[PDB]
Amino acid sequence: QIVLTQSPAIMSASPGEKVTLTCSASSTITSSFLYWYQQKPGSSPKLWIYSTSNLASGVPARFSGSGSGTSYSLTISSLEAEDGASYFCHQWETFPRTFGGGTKLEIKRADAAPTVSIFPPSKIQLTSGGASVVCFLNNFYPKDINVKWKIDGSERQNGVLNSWTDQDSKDSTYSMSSTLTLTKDEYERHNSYTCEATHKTSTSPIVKSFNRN
Amino acid sequence: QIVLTQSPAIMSASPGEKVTLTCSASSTITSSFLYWYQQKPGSSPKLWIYSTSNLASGVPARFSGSGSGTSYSLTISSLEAEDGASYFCHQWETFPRTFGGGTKLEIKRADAAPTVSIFPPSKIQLTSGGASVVCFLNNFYPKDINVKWKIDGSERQNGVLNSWTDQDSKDSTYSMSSTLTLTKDEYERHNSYTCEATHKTSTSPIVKSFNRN
Amino acid sequence: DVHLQESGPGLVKPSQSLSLTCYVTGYSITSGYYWTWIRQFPGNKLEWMGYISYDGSNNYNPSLKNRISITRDTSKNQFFLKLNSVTAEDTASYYCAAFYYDYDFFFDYWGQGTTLTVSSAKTTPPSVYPLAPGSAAQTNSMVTLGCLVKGYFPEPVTVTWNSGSLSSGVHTFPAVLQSDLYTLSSSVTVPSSTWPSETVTCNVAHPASSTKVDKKIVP
Amino acid sequence: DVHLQESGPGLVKPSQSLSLTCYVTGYSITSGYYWTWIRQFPGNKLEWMGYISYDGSNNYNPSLKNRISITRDTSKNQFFLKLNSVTAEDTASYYCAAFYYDYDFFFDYWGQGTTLTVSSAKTTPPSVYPLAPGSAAQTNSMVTLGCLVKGYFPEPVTVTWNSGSLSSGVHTFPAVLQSDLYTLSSSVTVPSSTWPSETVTCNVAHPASSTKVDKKIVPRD
Amino acid sequence: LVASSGTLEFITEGFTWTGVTQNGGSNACKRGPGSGFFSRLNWLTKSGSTYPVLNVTMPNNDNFDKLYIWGIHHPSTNQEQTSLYVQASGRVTVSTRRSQQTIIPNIGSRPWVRGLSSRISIYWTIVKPGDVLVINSNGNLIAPRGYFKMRTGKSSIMRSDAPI
Amino acid sequence: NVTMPNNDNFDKLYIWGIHHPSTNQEQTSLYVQASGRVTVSTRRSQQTIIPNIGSRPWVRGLSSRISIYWTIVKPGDVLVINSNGNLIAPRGYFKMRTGKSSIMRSDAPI
Ligand SMILES: *[C@@H]1O[C@H](CO)[C@@H](O[C@@H]2O[C@H](CO)[C@@H](O[C@@H]3O[C@H](CO)[C@@H](O)[C@H](O)[C@@H]3O)[C@H](O)[C@H]2NC(C)=O)[C@H](O)[C@H]1NC(C)=O
Ligand SMILES: *[C@@H]1O[C@H](CO)[C@@H](O[C@@H]2O[C@H](CO)[C@@H](O[C@@H]3O[C@H](CO)[C@@H](O)[C@H](O)[C@@H]3O)[C@H](O)[C@H]2NC(C)=O)[C@H](O)[C@H]1NC(C)=O
Repeated sequence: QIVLTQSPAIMSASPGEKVTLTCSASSTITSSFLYWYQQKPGSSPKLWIYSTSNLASGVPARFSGSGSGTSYSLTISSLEAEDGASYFCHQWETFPRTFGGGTKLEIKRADAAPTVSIFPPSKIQLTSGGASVVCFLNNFYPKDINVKWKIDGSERQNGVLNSWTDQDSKDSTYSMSSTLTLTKDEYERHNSYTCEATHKTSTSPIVKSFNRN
Repeated sequence: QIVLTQSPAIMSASPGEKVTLTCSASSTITSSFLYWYQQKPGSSPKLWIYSTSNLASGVPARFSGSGSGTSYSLTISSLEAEDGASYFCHQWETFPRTFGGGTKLEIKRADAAPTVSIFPPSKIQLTSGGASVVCFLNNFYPKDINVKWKIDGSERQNGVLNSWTDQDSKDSTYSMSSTLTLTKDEYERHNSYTCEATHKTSTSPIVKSFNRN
Repeated sequence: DVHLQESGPGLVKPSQSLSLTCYVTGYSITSGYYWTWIRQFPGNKLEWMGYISYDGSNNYNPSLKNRISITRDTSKNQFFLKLNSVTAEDTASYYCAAFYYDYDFFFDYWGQGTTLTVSSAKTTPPSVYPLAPGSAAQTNSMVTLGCLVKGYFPEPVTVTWNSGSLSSGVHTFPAVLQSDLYTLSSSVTVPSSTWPSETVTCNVAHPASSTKVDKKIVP
Repeated sequence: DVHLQESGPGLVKPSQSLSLTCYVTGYSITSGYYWTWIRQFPGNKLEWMGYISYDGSNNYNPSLKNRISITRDTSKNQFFLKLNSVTAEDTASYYCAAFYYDYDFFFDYWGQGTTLTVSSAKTTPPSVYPLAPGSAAQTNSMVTLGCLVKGYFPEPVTVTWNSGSLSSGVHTFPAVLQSDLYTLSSSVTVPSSTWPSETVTCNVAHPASSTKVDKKIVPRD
Repeated sequence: LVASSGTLEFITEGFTWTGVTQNGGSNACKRGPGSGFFSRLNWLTKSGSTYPVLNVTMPNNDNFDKLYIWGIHHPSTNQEQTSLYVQASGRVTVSTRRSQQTIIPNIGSRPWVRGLSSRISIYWTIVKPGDVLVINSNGNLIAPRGYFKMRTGKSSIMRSDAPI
Repeated sequence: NVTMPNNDNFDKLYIWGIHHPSTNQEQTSLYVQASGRVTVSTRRSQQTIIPNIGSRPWVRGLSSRISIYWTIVKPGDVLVINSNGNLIAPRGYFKMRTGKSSIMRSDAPI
């Protein structure tokens, strides 16, 4: 029943700032049964601090470590592209080992727009009664963007599906993916198929489809 | 204040000879403040002998070492392609640390010819007003060779620039490089462009250009 | 050091029994360390499932005893999981690890981890369709290629480029799930020019269905 | 990174001030060893510029003190070089290193080294044109390719092949200087046939001008 | 000898422990509220991602014998080392013009004492006036913060439960 | 791996040693192996030493040094030296008398 709650839960900063995650706790835990794990996507939690304030066999200096009562900490001298990840404070006081949520860490970078491209449903994909029209919106800033699928005309929901990805390695950018799936027939209905990327970047929604002669 | 002079300054020998470098010295140095460095192009002096006579962490057996008063030495059991480079005796007696010149060491091998090739100026290179016609003359023997740029007709200087390289790794060969630069126009003046490689190898100057279509 | 390898089915239907397995190598799981199982849910939430130390049949599971149940096989030097009757609530990433513990020191080992998916629906092969810009071009700079994976289940699949050689510039999104099937896309990007010429293909693999197929891109 | 890294500008105008830097990694330059700067001129002649041991602000420079002046930053564990007012005479390769010393022993560490150029010319990005045999062939054996770097300054630039994969059979010639610009060429050599098929590119790099660009040898058969 | 010297008067000379993390702390040697250590001792661990080789010289110019109390650390797991000292095998060396003694740590598993399963070995070196002390470790050094004065006098120590 | 037996009818005294370098490179430099090792034994004896690389104070120039050790082999026993570096081997044995001698620190003149 221990109750650990790391604070920002999801947050960002810049290459150089003094980042600081916290982690409360139902009851009190002795200053050597609390740890922190640094997990990146595709990995598995990697140990980062034992006994409340000691860095594991690899961790770089920028990472201080602290905590007393039912309240602990993390902290970074500066902040590096690299340091961008999620952290979980672990506890070992009482028997049902706990973790709580975690605090994700996006970083400060650019502010720049997407790079789009529209796609035609395969000859294969077609020969199946299916018509998948996918539109990529890569390496843009702010995780938030908004597309719109047109064809000949269209503003609201249709039959699209999207799935953004996590802040890139060295880009610390993002990419998203809308995909339009229709009946082979309903597709050979018109030959008008636009994708509308709307961003904080510019006011006029970078459009893409077949913008040429 | 204390000048060192290594003797051959530039010299050669063959794979198997007993090579021997010297190094004089303004005044006297105590047999343990004189060292030797083995530098190869693109590297940085690598230590080779300390205390006047002990090989440093790696040097191979074939290198003996010595030196007494104001005069020292080097020496090699045999001589391998590899050992081919330049050397500098260092001195640490008196405070203005010295080094003197060095004794280069070219090697012996074959007597063999170049392998030549002629090149057209880039579609790009062109689109800039420039016309660079480059001719390579690779891995031949004696560092001495003499090209002649022809075009339609030509024996003397024109607008060519060259730059040979140093004795290769395992080839102990050389390569050179003339390069013809002209005005896009003056290049689109004729369509004849021969490069003439002349060597100790054969009497008839290995020509290359467009000896076919 | 010590090594640990998860193991078991990629899925099961709500109710049967789950039965993971970890293979340790470099330490008699009877010589110290608390061999545990830890999993995290789709939401990325680490939840401690319990252990079994050198202490023997101790286990000393969590607060979901009801079924988290563990074993060890000193001969084969390996330990296991059960979890009995499972739901869809139980679908997640199952990991096994060992911890050290000291009052002044701590130190663990984990594992590649195995994905289990608890659902009714059936293991069902995916189909791969290539994404080329074909028709209209609009370039004079870097080009982008696709290649999408649709209609598959149970997770997970793995996508590449020319056998992994094309690493940089590719974004493989998170498959999106709909009515018992997954559908994802990858997003390579070769030089402004360099491609038409060069051969470029994605390599799709679905362990689940023994499916390994590539689909070279062309205009 | 875990030894010595030189650093600083690729150039400066005769008279200003040069300011090198060495980043040591693995030893408190306050724990023994004499951290020195050594440079060799175009003619390939190593010259002892001086030091500064653990002994602190000692420096114990050479016989050209007038300007050779050294510093250390214990905190960052790094030491520097000044040389003050410089001429063109002073243009060369600057190396930093550490020596051991013992009457019966000696042992050193050096560095990739930095090239500084003293001139008043303007740093200027290079252009990369590719050398293919296109037109006429004349083969039935190994083929050779080019790729040349023209119109760049201050030195230096680095050339390669398919990201360094093609190491053997390539010659990169000494860039030739003319009217404030260098122009060099590299010379790869793939198998008799094996090429047209396989992709092949040279990777050109000009630190001095943050220029990094490659140009695949577009077969022009 | 400490008994016969009869004085724990400590000079606190300062070393330059550049490139490692000073002032250690164990939950078994706590100082009031949290972790702590031995008053007269300094516990060094990695810098951030490493442990350089330490080479500190501390001469003795006073006219009296100086007594140095230092030691080495013994981890429990081959990884506990890695964890702390980077190098997989420590090394400590304390010498003078006439002295010299070198220790290597033993990695292992001792019984559980006050939480900890690893421990430390305490050593001593005295340097006579007109001689220097030198420490050279590449791991596990539990360095000293200074020297204890050395008296000759007429003192001793006794085990006794008699009340004064 | 050397062996040197004792056939004579008297106790032989061997004085040998091992060398400790200043840097992990002064070893490499001199003994190749990154970690010396010396062993001197007999049928009843045996003693092995491993060098402690490091920095001793500057003495007579040198910052490294040697560790002196001794081994006596009783008649009808063999001596065995086995080092892979840093061995400062001996050139022979000293004779061993029993007699009535000693040593004294004194400045008085004879
Ligand atoms: C090698 O084996 C020994 C004993 O087999 C290990 O020591 C034991 O370590 C455990 C923790 O790993 C200690 O357990 C704790 O004991 C206390 C005291 O009774 C209890 O309050 C705790 O809840 C927990 O049970 C145990 O004290 C300790 N036993 C002894 C006597 O040493 C040692 O850690 C093993 N080392 C490795 C690397 O496997
Ligand atoms: C470890 O540290 C010690 C001291 O910090 C280093 O020893 C010092 O080494 C230098 C040369 O490397 C010796 O310098 C010479 O001293 C004489 C004596 O006055 C002087 O005539 C010479 O011109 C020169 O300055 C110095 O004596 C010596 N000091 C002592 C007490 O040892 C040692 O070399 C360091 N080891 C490493 C590998 O860093």
